[PDB]
Amino acid sequence: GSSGSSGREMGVIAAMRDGFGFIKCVDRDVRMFFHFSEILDGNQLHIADEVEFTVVPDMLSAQRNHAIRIKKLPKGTVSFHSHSGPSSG
Repeated sequence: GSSGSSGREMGVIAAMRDGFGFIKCVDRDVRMFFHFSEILDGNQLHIADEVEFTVVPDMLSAQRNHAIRIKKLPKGTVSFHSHSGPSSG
């Protein structure tokens, strides 16, 4: 409760590689490379798990956007129609 942080985006996990993963935004068609350090929020993410992050273009690197303090959102808050890709493999 020190600084005010507004403007958070939600997305579904597209990958959880051993060490990292991806978060497909509902509005954007690109993943958001994240680290297994912001998930400290408390929640074992999983394939297709809604999450909330502030994200920022940074100040020093004046570039790249990373998701900080990753908090898994409950079922109900997020929701959006998505397509499926039926094809073994």
